[PDB]
Amino acid sequence: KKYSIGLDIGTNSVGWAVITDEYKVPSKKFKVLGNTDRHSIKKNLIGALLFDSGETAEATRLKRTARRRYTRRKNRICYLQEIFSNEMAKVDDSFFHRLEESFLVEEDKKHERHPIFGNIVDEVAYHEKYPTIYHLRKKLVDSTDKADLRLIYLALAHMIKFRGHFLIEGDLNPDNSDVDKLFIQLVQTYNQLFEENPINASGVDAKAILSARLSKSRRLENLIAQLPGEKKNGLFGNLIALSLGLTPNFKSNFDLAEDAKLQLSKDTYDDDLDNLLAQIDLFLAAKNLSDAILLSDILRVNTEITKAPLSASMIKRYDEHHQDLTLLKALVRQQLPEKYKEIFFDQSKNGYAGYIDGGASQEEFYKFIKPILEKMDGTEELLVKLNREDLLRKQRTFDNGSIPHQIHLGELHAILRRQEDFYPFLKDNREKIEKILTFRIPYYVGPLARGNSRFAWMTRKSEETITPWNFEEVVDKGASAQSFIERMTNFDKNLPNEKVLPKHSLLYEYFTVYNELTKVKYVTEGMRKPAFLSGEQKKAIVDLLFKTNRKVTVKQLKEDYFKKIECFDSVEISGVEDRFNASLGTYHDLLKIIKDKDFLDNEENEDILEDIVLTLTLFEDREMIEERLKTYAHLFDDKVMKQLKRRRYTGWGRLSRKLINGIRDKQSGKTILDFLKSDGFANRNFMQLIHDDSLTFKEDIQKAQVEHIANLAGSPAIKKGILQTVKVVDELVKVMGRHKPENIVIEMAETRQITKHVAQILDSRMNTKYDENDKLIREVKVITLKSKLVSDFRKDFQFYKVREINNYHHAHDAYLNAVVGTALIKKYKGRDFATVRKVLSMPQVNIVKKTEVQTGGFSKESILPKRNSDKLIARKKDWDPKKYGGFDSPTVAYSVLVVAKVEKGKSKKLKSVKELLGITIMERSSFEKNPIDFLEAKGYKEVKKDLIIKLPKYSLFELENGRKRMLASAGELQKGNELALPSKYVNFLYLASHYEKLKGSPEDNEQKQLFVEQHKHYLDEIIEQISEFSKRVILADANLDKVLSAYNKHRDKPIREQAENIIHLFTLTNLGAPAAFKYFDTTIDRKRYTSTKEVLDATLIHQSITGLYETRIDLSQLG
RNA sequence: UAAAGAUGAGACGCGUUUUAGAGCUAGAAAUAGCAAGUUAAAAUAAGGCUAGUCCGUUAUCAACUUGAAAAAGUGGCACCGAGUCGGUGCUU
DNA sequence: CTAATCGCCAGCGTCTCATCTTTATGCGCCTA
DNA sequence: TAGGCGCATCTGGCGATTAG
Repeated sequence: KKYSIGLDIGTNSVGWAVITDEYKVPSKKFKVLGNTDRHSIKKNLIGALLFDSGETAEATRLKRTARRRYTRRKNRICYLQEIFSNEMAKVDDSFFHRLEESFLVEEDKKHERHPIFGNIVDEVAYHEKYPTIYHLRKKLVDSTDKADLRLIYLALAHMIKFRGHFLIEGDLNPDNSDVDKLFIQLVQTYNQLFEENPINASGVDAKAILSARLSKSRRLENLIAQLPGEKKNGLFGNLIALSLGLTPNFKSNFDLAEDAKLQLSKDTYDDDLDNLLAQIDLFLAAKNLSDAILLSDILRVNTEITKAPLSASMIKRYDEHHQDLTLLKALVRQQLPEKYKEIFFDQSKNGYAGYIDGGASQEEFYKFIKPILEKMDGTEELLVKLNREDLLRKQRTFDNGSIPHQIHLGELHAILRRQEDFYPFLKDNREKIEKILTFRIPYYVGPLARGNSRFAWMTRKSEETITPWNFEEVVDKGASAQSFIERMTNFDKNLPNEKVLPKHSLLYEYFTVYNELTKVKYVTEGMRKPAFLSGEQKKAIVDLLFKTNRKVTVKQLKEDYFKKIECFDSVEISGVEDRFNASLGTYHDLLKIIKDKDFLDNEENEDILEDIVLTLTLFEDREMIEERLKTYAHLFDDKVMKQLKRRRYTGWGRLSRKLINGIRDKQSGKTILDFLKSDGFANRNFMQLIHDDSLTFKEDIQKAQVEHIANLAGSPAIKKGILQTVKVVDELVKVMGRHKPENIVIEMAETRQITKHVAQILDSRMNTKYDENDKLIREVKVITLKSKLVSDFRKDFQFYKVREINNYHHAHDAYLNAVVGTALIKKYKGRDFATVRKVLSMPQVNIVKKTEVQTGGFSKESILPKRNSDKLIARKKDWDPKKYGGFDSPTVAYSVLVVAKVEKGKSKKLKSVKELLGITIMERSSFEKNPIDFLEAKGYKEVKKDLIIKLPKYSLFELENGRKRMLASAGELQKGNELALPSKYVNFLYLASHYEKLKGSPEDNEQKQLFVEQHKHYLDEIIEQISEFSKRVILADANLDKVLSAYNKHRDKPIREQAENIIHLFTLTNLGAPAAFKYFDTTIDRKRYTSTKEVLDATLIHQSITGLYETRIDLSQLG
């Protein structure tokens, strides 16, 4: 048949050959279908398939989580409104209506332009009293008097929208800033309780607090400098545990059980405090100090006369910026003229022009402003502020990101406690408002769907809508967490219907250690062949050794077993090594927590113990572990539960319950574990037992073992090439008669990657035969091959290639993969070389660009300012493009050809027209079901439905003199022709590019140097070839003469310095989008084909995925 | 073995757009001189219904047939030749 | 006057949690 | 003998411009 096929899968291109008759490229005759009277097309069987790269789901997941966050925030505001409505409907009119209707202009607005009150005098009075919301915040904290419901609503709404980073567990007191002056008190309390009175430096407390804050990695040296005398505990990390937190875990001075390794500020810190206090101070004020340092890091209030230090700090920022601005305004206008307009009265330049109503930022403003005040007198008073980057500060910036929800929590609680006397309506909802602050959906629950979504898994205990106040009542948290863990854990491959066991469970880990110890054998001095341990001595080992010491087999069970066999020592062991692998760590952990070993060794309650390990391996949070352990609280409450809940396990296994102890053999009545315990004189392991001869374990395995195989990870770009290659082979088998190919060769898209499993799909499809001994034979081979062979063959036999000329190189790589792969097989190098030279020279290579309907975002994301243009598209249907707009430049999906009548001019007499029209992504579905209505609504009339042709991206057109174009946009054309550059220029041009690098160490340097020196006329001949090809198919005469002028002048550096730049003229000639390029000093701008009108009267081509079957439509006949 | 990604789940801080923050003085304006600037509301793919505190940017893509559809179909041969596929003979 | 040319512009940084797969090691083994 | 299994160790859009 000589149907040896080949392939070269890639990220953006898949190549293919079809046969290797005489290990040569074949040629074959095909006919076409369509209006053209041609049928004698004799093609090659070589081709390449180019396509866009496959994108990952990371960006899509990011936008999905973003819109989920947005709608949850809107629902939080809606809950806020639901609480406030019953009194705001009586205190105000259309309040939330006018807050929702703030986008619209005064013509579209229905109530009032002013969003807060609805009056102008009250608005300006409110703004002059409070220039910033934080002034109102401080007023509602320190007022001690009743205020307006609208203002307190704005305060709570501000905190609910802008909430906090949610990273600190526990609580922080808002008034814990005077305790920052009690750091000396804390250290002196530690001194008086200690028995050496350690010394300290007074007045350095705040200085050392900011010094250690700046010295994040030099905190050791900072603590050594701040604490004199004894500093071993400070260098160990005790003082950093007091101030910053116990980031390390090393022991400083012990004194609390084994070591002081408890968490500083977390959910487990309170539980770990009981264990530290059991072996018992300084921690009580150390926690307050840890609050104080983080408070003073971000909230700088020197004297505590307020309970709202965030608002106090923002007021200080406002006052500093105002005072220093009115200093600079009076200084610059009196010292430096001719700049005042540029800094103060500009908008489109950096400085204070762009810092307020322009697009400039803080860094650009600082960089602009430094030379301005670097040269005047009375300076450096602001350069010192500039060096600390707190010059002319604004409040709402990036720096207020570390703001704690604990501070907003206690701050809102402070306002509610202050104001609850005056308003009894919202006193009763204080706890649920506080919940609305603190409500988060846990990460193990997921979206609150009903199974229609492909992402949610949560199980509802009760059927009701989910609110923050009924979350624990409606949602069953334990089953939801179990499903969350189980939906992403793999199944066991032997039987895919059951879940696998945890890595550190009793039965599982016991089977691992039993599988090792059954393989552990003993050798005799009499009989040379060692016999397996077996007997009841397998039982005797584990209870006497493994149930007593953690990791008994670390060069230690050896001497322990030698003492056991001290009279049996004529018989010696033949174990794997001195240190074994498995252990009874879970056994000994729960042993050291438990006080009863009888039931544990009784090996009967392992059903209970499996659930015991299951909860600790599955779940994380202490309370939600606790509720599941409450079933055994009838006996495990007092002396177990205090220590067992602190233990947690991490790790999942690969075997399952049903396989390991469910399936037993009827001839013996014993399961696999009992087979390992009492297998007889011959002990078979897991692999030997499951696939043993005359064993019924294989029949039950095959009973349950009998497009979805593509999910093999390896990025979501490679899978596109895999499926395209499968489709290409599937469609090629149809073309080449109906016979099955000889063999398949596939390329790299390490050998352990997705390619090995990708070959198996080709096996499963091609070697499809009867299971009984017909699929046992392999009619066809599928081969994957290492790239070093084809690269060395490339360097050996002079088939070089630069990637910048043409896309024929993809198909030639696929061809060379097939040739060398088949060449290794036929003899178990040849006469091929002249034939392969001929093959790579050939001008007809079936290059197709995969026509694809575009999907993705509708348009650009930036919201542009309003303008009098039709390019802008309304952001929402409610709004208007020219009024607000901002969304322009949409991405089209595909084009269509249409012929119809249309009216134009003042005559209103109708003319006929034939057009190409592009459809956008946003309107595609509207086109599909309403084409006849959609094009008539868009402007045509009396349209003929049967003449409409759909045209995706990269639709191919053919014009006069063999000129082809591809259509990417609606009306922008891309180059469709390829430069069939002969091999004489390529062989020269590679060696010219390699004039000084990799020209051949074994005296191959000199010959290749003189070859390109003596063939320098090839430079001129390539310029003529590019020129002739460009005048015929490219039509780039202006850029061509520009290039010719640059080529003629740049000849003083004529050896290979042309050649690297000559590679850049091929950027003009390649297929696809035109690209700008540089040629020596001159830079050549791209020329863009807008004239889509010429393809209306051209010939349209439809091509198969391999390109061998074509369909041509003559658009002149349709006109 | 640490990194490395690849998947889902829960949260922050900016940015943009429109709107609200009464501009004054002398001049026909031409404009000129002058105060002033730090904040807030709404939206954050149009939208879809199953009306969920859910879904909407990943992956799927030649025409001509029969299928409402999953799909199943669909168009001879060999030598001699190369400028983006031609010549000739067998052949039915 | 309506169609080619030229220059410019494209939404962003941090946290927390889980699973699985890979650069590279064996031990006990097995099927084709 | 290869292949598997269990456990660990940038390129289309758009406004301003020129111009055939």
